[PDB]
Amino acid sequence: GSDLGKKLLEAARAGRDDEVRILMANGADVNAADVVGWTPLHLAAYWGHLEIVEVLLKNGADVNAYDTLGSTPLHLAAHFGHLEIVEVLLKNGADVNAKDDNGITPLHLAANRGHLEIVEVLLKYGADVNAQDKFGKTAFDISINNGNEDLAEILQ
Amino acid sequence: EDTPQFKIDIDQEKAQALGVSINDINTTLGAAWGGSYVNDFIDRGRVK
Amino acid sequence: STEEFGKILLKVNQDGSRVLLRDVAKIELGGENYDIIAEFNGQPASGL
Repeated sequence: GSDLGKKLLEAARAGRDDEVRILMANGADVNAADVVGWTPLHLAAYWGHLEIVEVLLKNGADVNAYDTLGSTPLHLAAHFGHLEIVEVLLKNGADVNAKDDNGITPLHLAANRGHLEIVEVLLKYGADVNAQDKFGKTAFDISINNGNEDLAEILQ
Repeated sequence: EDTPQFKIDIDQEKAQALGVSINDINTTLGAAWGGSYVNDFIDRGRVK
Repeated sequence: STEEFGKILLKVNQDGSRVLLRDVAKIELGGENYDIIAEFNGQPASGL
């Protein structure tokens, strides 16, 4: 990578909007990835930094960038209950049916943590409700196992 | 500061379906990757 | 949480139906013992 690529990964994670702003002006690599394959957008999505997610996507960040285990920023945002970021990523063309190495989708992760608003947004953008993981489990199979009767009704 | 760590989930249903005990799984992972202190031996008159 | 304890897989039946711990037991967050109950001027209380 590069020196500024490291500072952007740190700034994006930390939630330092002003530092990200200056780094985007100076031309810090938006596609800079750490050893596990996490871009600044991965980190911003994980820690729930909405403005940085939007600024990175404006500066040509790969919305469908995946780590060394095949997980995308939408996977992270959907799993940790960041509703606004999930909407932004999906508007900027995030693959709603993105499968990691385990066959897990953003819908599976949202269903597992009982993020009802996010599950509805994924279904609104055409989330495959019948999509199975490596163990042949759907988002509905997770809801009945978790005992989330509200979520199970949405997924029908 | 927080660092990236490799989270692995054992599927309890799949383990029970294949007839694989969780003790054997967690021992295999723990012993191999982490290392396991089994017992003591005597090297030139010193317990080690 | 009680939710995580509830979905502990005890066994999978021959047809593939799962027996969870919440199917054979009620799971709540309650006292180690239910022997000691205190009141201050008639109202609910604890203390040291």
